[PDB]
Amino acid sequence: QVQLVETGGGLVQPGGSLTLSCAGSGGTLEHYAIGWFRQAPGKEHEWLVCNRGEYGSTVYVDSVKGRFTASRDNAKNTVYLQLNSLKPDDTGIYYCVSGCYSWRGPWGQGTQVTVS
Amino acid sequence: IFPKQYPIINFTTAGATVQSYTNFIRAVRGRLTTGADVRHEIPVLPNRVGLPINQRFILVELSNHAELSVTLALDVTNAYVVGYRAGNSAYFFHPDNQEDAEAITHLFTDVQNRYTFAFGGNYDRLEQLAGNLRENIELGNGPLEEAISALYYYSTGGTQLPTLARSFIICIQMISEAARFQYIEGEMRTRIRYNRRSAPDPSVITLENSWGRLSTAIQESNQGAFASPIQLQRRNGSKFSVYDVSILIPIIALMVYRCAP
Ligand SMILES: [Cl-]
Repeated sequence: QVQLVETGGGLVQPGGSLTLSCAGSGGTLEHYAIGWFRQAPGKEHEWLVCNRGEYGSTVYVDSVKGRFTASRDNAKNTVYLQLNSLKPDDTGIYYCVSGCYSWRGPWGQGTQVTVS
Repeated sequence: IFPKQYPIINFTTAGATVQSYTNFIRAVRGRLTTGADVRHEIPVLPNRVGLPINQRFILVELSNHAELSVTLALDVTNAYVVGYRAGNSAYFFHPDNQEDAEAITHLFTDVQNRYTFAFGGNYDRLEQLAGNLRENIELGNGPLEEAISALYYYSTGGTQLPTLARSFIICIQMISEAARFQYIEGEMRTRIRYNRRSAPDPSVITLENSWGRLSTAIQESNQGAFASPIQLQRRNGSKFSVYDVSILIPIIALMVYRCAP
């Protein structure tokens, strides 16, 4: 059974960067796709990135495109999301799951990102 | 109250027969089509566009001699496997678009663990993962029996990725393609009659590859006639052409929706 723990959340200032980690445990996520979602207060979850392989190319939602970067370290068994040029509207809890563009299923605690 | 219960068609490889397999493929076809839309005697699958999500999927519950159960989710529009469920885990092929991504969220909502493969469910990709082409991969009650077992044990950690891909190619052809093609269904019955495992021949394989094309040619046909012929193969791999609808009727059971009637 493979599971995911989010990390890297923090408080940041406009234009700043931050690095989030989705860490797999009980197996390889190597052949699994890993999505990143975020939820802001009074708002529904929104999809950010779809990281496939290896395998497929990585898909970003236009608003985060070129701002946000996904990467994988295999054998570290972790998917990364490097946040750059953050705005107060990037505020929210960030979740990683195996899935893309749409999610219900468990999240996940998430890791909080605050930009002020 | 909310989660939608999709139709479940049961089949077991244990003590399987030509009769029970035929009955299985008919029930699957029964659920995939009302049979309300027919062009040239061929039932058409529901239009994906404007389709309510309650009508979107059907479930195939697979059981084997080992007494292991595995559930497949089939997209009613293409009659193709979008993923499956074993125990507390569910697994989905990488969706081709955000709407399909949204659609599969209505599937297997009671599992603890939900997974999306980084890869899709098309033959080419599946062939690369398995390390084997369809022509080298055997079909029959034995393989299906084996495929069922491998699907279940993947959560266990008891199935290698290539084996999982191999099992998908098995399941997909023995179910989806059988449903699409009476001919392919007929080729599976023959394995069961004789208790044989055999990899599919060129006649079966090019049917799988041409399915989309045929639906289009049939729905765009002028009083049954094609503008251009479509090339198919004999069991021996030799080519032959289909110029019209009449020749396909004994062959293809279901068509993907192309145009309105
Ligand atoms: Cl793919």
